[PDB]
Amino acid sequence: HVETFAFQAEIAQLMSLIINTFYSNKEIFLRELISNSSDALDKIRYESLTDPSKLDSGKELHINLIPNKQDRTLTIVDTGIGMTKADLINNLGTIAKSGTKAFMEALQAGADISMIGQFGVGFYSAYLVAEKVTVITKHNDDEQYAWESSAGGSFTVRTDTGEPMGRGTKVILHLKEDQTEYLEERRIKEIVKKHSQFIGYPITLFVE
Ligand SMILES: COC(=O)c1c(C)n[nH]c1-c1ccno1
Ligand SMILES: CSc1nc(C)nc(N)n1
Ligand SMILES: [Mg+2]
Repeated sequence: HVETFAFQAEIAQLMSLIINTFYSNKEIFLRELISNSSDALDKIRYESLTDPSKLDSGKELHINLIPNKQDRTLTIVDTGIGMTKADLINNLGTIAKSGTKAFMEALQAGADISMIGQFGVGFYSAYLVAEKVTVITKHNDDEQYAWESSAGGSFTVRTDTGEPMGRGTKVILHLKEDQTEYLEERRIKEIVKKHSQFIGYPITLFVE
């Protein structure tokens, strides 16, 4: 039972700017996602200080980077707070709608694309490198869901029949054919050390 939702107008505009603009410096996509996982780990750590039962779905707080040349994907996996179904459909768009307008208004005035994080929309930097993004995510309060979009103004949501994951977010990045460099162990190490040396959680880079 796959449901299809149109992106709010503003967001669909952002996602295009990212997909079509000439920007050579695409590696920022990673520290954004990694940063995003970190914020998500942060939220659960804190919540669990008052509710130790919130960690009954996973005590380990970590980020994994999992490259896959075969199915041409880079995945960032976190055991963060994860996203309820309302997050995916309603909430995160409402935050991101203001987030975008600010980001966009700052783009003439001469800020660049790498400052996307300060505007609350780093997630979308994933489109600098991916042709389609899939998001597996599990919140304590809701069931497990698959979100997915290849942009073009729309995105789907479905309850997921995959491996259960206790709690977290997987972000599967289905890379564009000219972006397979973000699949290489040495290349990933370089961006992690360069942009994310001071993340507060173990980032394991998997090898093949
Ligand atoms: C996991 O991907 C996301 O976080 C997401 C979705 C599914 N919609 N909007 C957003 C978002 C994140 C940050 N700003 O927006
Ligand atoms: C609320 S959970 C979340 N959110 C984001 C933007 N990212 C991640 N990894 N998790
Ligand atoms: Mg591990």
